[PDB]
Amino acid sequence: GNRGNTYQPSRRKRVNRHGLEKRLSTPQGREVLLRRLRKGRWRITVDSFR
Amino acid sequence: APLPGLIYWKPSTPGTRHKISIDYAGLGVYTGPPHPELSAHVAKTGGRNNTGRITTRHRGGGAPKVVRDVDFDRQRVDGLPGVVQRLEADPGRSGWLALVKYSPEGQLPFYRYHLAPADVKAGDVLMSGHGAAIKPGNVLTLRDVPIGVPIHNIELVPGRGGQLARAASTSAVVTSKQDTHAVVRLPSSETRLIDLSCRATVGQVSNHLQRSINHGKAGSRRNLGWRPSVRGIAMNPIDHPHGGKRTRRRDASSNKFIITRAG
RNA sequence: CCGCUGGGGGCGAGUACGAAAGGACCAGACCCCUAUAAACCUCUGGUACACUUGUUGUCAUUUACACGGCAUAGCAAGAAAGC
RNA sequence: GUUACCCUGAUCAACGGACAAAAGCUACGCUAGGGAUAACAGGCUUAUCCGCCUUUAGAGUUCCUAUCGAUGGGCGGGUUUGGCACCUCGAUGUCGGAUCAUCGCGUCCUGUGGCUGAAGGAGGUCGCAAGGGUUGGAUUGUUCGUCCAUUAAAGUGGUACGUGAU
RNA sequence: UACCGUACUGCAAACCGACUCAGGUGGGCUAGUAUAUAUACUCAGGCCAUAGAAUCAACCAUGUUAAAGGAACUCGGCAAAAUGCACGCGUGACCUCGGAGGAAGCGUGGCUAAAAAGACUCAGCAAAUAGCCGACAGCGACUGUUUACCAAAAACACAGGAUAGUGCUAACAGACGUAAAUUAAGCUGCAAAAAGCGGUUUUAUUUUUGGAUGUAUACUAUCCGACGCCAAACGGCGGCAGUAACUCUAACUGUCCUAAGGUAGCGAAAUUCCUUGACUUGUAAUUGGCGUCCUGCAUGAAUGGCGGAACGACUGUCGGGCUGUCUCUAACAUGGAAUCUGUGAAUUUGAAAUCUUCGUGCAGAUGCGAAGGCGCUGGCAAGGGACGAAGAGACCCUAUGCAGCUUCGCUGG
Ligand SMILES: [Mg+2]
Ligand SMILES: [Mg+2]
Ligand SMILES: [Mg+2]
Ligand SMILES: [Mg+2]
Ligand SMILES: [Mg+2]
Ligand SMILES: [Mg+2]
Ligand SMILES: [Mg+2]
Ligand SMILES: [Mg+2]
Ligand SMILES: [Mg+2]
Ligand SMILES: [Mg+2]
Ligand SMILES: [Mg+2]
Ligand SMILES: [Mg+2]
Ligand SMILES: [Mg+2]
Ligand SMILES: [Mg+2]
Ligand SMILES: [Mg+2]
Ligand SMILES: [Mg+2]
Ligand SMILES: [Mg+2]
Ligand SMILES: [Mg+2]
Ligand SMILES: [Mg+2]
Ligand SMILES: [Mg+2]
Ligand SMILES: [Mg+2]
Ligand SMILES: [Mg+2]
Ligand SMILES: [Mg+2]
Ligand SMILES: [Mg+2]
Repeated sequence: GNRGNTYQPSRRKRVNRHGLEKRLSTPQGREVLLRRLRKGRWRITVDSFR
Repeated sequence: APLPGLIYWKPSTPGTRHKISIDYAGLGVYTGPPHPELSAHVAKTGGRNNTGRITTRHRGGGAPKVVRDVDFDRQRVDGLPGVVQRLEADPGRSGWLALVKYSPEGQLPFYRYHLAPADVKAGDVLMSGHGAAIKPGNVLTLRDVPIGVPIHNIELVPGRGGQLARAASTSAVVTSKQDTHAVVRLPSSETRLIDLSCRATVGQVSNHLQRSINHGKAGSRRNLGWRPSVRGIAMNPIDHPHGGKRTRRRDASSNKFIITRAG
């Protein structure tokens, strides 16, 4: 068994885990977003776009 | 001693070598899926509560769970002649049910599931009430049943339905008649005092062959939703400390109703 | 400066000896073997993949004549140089 | 109650007497160090070991010295078992054989000389000599050991009890 | 009859692995000989770009062949070799009657023949694909599961059995500061000029975690692990010194602390120090097996005792066949290595212009002393040394050291 390939990509799972709405659904996710804002990150979440 | 309604599997391979299964020719009318409005399709649980962690262990997997609406009170079918159409075998209970069709005068005929006593032949008519018969499958009040005749599906508080003696091939016996108490021997050799307004389905529950059945292999009991157990001494001390205590809640409100314990 | 010259059994001797059975020192040389070392392919064998013969399946083959590809050199047998 | 004086009270015995009280395991272990503390072995020693004697009382059908050594006394080696902990823990293959080696002689054979209780044979020692030879495998993880049967013989050691950057 | 997707790639040079990475990645469609999606050659279609060029190094990897032998090799036939297929015969013990079993072992095969037969070939399962077999034991009933990255097993599980708890708002396992929201019917009641607000019982809809829309033939926990034949709670089950017409066992009696001193049926056994246990066989030679015997350092009905069919990528042994494992290696094939051209790292490194022996020495010296040797520098090889390199943890000891686990260590609601 060769390791190293733990990242199996999937857009549904990526948006459903680290998206905006699961971050906003819980209070501590909202303080995660708030300290992302206080640090000054250009990308707030993995699914943000314009 | 060969019992009539068991399929004795020949020892063709290991696994079917020591396997005994119930014949569905003794119960000839089991054939057919569960009735489409008396049954639903609920998801299996796996032994996990609303939190999602395991509360009951060694459970999970198997056939899709189908639940059946069994009427354990027979309160709204009192005084109604119900002809038993067929007997059905549910995997969720040890004893098997009986489909009964009631035809009331002002309403269209409907079907209900009740537990099957020993004398149901898919042709009998069941009746429930103060004036009901003493033939098996009738629901009578505890005052109207005799002393020493076997009874099943007993209630504890009236209006709730039958909760006692309802497994396969089990029955209860009334031995005494105290005006509001009626001492009854529960199937564990325990005497309990049950109120006379409670009801008893007279007869004896079917599926006596349940004791003689033998799943010959791990898979046939695993396919019923029973995941394998692990012995306590097979672990490290963090998981279990390997490698005579009565646990009933004392000072309970039900001590007043029991004369002797489970013997 | 390196390597460095090994032995055993016969013949010598049915013997000098020795009542007698029982049998040598000499290896001095000849005959056999066996090592070790150094070569060589003359013999005997092994191998030999652009050699010769036979054959199976299949693809090509306006002849399912000959020839060609692949299947471990397809397989099997027999070979000369070289080793 | 506060303060002094006169006094008392622990096998506080871990006896200059831990903060109340008070046991283990780690072959699952983790960290920091130590060659300041051991094992695998190199260094020092030689009690135990092994060779050389000396005294040699005696045995040897007699007779100490063909041959053996009883008791004491020593000299040499560190290949036995030990003693020390001097060297490496910023971790270093030994307790095996498979291949391939080199050296010493305290020589098993081959080459040889003396004493022989020496019929030459066949032996026992003792003196010189290390050129090259010491093979089979069945059984044991055994370097220990037998016993199958052949040879002239089936040597004992230094080799970090030779040899895993083969 | 709008909006979004439509390029390209998709067993891969475009995804997941730091890479143009020998790894991992789902579904569907398909031609002939031919017969199965297996096997050999081929259709449609695709490919022969990512180092090239010759040649006889040694050596390494992977194979072919090998005279006479044949496990003699080795801890151990490990690894190779060998049987490998459809039609016929046949076909053991033991056994849960199913199996063992494809037991073992012996014939018959391509090609031509509108056909009673034949040809020649060394060879007709002709090339490729398709079990080595038998016997004695040990352990585990079986198929399965198990340490991703050194262990697939005798470990775990298993069907079954035994025990203990559980009478239902069950036990057991979890959330914890405590469960209630909206109508309806009935019985009502208060002062009162023709109506309002209440109290109580029942019912309806919700909301009320698994076990369970289950209920002592059911659920949970523990132990043994099928089936067959004769305190199933932790867990064991002693000594002293003598008594049977020749030596020697101690059967019944005599004693001491003591819960009790281990039955028919076991034993140098997974486990017995003496040890190469005496005994038979096994081999020419046996310390590792098999079957007896007794002298049980330190065995034994629930730590389950007594053996069995079938099963096992489990363990120890014997025969047949087979062959380079071996006696003892040789030739050949493919691909590295060696030569050339092109691309082009890393481990390591106080500075070096780094000889041998003996001695000395922080006790094994390239560097010190004495003596000697040596034109200089490389390629291709072998690795004895540089206490080669690779980890400031293999083992031991220490710390005001940590960590987890255990308990008749201490203290706590
Ligand atoms: Mg895989
Ligand atoms: Mg990653
Ligand atoms: Mg020639
Ligand atoms: Mg030729
Ligand atoms: Mg072609
Ligand atoms: Mg050559
Ligand atoms: Mg102290
Ligand atoms: Mg203290
Ligand atoms: Mg030492
Ligand atoms: Mg692939
Ligand atoms: Mg990688
Ligand atoms: Mg790839
Ligand atoms: Mg092809
Ligand atoms: Mg190319
Ligand atoms: Mg031959
Ligand atoms: Mg063939
Ligand atoms: Mg199978
Ligand atoms: Mg298995
Ligand atoms: Mg019970
Ligand atoms: Mg090449
Ligand atoms: Mg020196
Ligand atoms: Mg040179
Ligand atoms: Mg070189
Ligand atoms: Mg300390």
